[PDB]
Amino acid sequence: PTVPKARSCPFLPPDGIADIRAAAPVTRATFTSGHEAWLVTGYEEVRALLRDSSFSVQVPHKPGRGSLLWQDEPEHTSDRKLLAKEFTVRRMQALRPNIQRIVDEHLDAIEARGGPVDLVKTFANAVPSMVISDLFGVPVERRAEFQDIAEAMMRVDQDAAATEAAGMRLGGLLYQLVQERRANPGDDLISALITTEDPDGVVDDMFLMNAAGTLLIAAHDTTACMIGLGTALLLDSPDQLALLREDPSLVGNAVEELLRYLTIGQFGGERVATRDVELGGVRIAKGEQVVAHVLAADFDPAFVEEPERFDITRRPAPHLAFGFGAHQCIGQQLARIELQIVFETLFRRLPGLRLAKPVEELRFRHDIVFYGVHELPVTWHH
Ligand code: HEM
Ligand SMILES: c1ccc(-c2cnc[nH]2)cc1
Repeated sequence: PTVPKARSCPFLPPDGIADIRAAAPVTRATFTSGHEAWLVTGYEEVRALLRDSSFSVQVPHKPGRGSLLWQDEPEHTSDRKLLAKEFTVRRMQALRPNIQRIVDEHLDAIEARGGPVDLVKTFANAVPSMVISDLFGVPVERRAEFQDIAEAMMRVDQDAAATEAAGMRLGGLLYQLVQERRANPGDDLISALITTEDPDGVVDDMFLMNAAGTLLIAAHDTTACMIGLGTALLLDSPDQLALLREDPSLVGNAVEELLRYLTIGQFGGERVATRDVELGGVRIAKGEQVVAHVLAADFDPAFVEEPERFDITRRPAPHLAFGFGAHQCIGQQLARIELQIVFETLFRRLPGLRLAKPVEELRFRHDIVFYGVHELPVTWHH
């Protein structure tokens, strides 16, 4: 029975998913090219699945060390403990000033051209990426290079040839970068990894490259998607945009509801048992595959009321946009501070911000290859 993918509203979960979940939060279904796993759609259930260490992870449709996202234990746990040791709350909080300066520079450029602009190119894709460039200690004069190579590999309208080329060049640049930090260390996170406590000498150029490239895809893709879709969604919900413009102290809460309303987690691991297990009272044989649908769980009417209303005033609750358990996003705190600053500054600084074109004209894609809006033409009052 094939999982509903089709959207009659581009901001909302696929129409079928609600009926499936109400029937069977845990249930058999047929996938992409599938093949044919357990679909988990309930909030309690997706939470009990991600939480249970007797499932292991697999790339969704190969690692390796320091990339975390698809590593099994024991090395996911030790690799994560290594990275987490320099990639910390303080290093993340410490980045606020950078994040405001980068967001101001990009709004500065946009005010210079005047509108309309495409917010996706000129801002949503460029900020996350430049914040990673700072985190990696990329100097001012190497920044254009770093944007271009990162943007290039992220670009999705090209033959397999050119895509693979642009990735290989990213790999190559990050290798070059790890070596420059070996030669001339500073404060960035790559320097601090090179000196981390490492008894089994696990942190080698390859571990740094895997970990740096994971951080950077997380920013350049997921965070970028989340700024373009959420802007789009807010510029298409006047009641909410009004609350936000009267009372910007609601930004942090609007950021939390944007994450619950839009997060799909296409990238987050198929689980597999390990051994037998009951989830939601349903018997999962070891090693059948399990797909956690976090969008569905975040729209489970047992988790929040009227889950399809987009309401920036909801009480805080723990949504699952950042996963849960062993693999829960180790960057959620940088994502929450970037999003907070991005949205507070964009709406203050571009009064009247609105779509340039009516909303049925935007083009979306909703898969693993790509998730969000291809361009976001906006204008505002000059
Ligand atoms: C921005 C919106 C983001 C969302 C919605 C998000 C979501 C997630 C999710 C749902 C997971 C777990 C996937 C799974 O369990 O199967 C995850 C993992 C991870 N995220 Fe993010 N993330 C975001 C931003 C970031 C940022 C900014 C970073 C770092 C710069 C980041 C770094 C990572 C890494 C390294 C993992 C794997 C961690 C592990 O497996 O232990 N994420 N992210
Ligand atoms: C590949 C690597 C990382 C990610 C990601 C992590 N957190 C958000 N996105 C997505 C794809």
